[PDB]
Amino acid sequence: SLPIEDNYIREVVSKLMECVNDAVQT
Amino acid sequence: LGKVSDKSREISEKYIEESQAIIQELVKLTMEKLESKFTKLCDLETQLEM
Repeated sequence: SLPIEDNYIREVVSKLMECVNDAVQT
Repeated sequence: LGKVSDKSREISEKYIEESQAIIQELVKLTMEKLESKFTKLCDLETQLEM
């Protein structure tokens, strides 16, 4: 139940191909 | 760009077919509203002659 340091608690804590395949044809 | 311009031009032609299909409705709808004023105008043939 000893308290822990605060600077230790703060220390522990498909859409591509749909358009590419359309860009190669036209 | 030629592949995109030619893609847009058939889309431009697609909106041309979209255009006149509305315009051929507007000529009809103008007529019935005009026909609402023919029968209004034909009343004045008799009322003024009275």
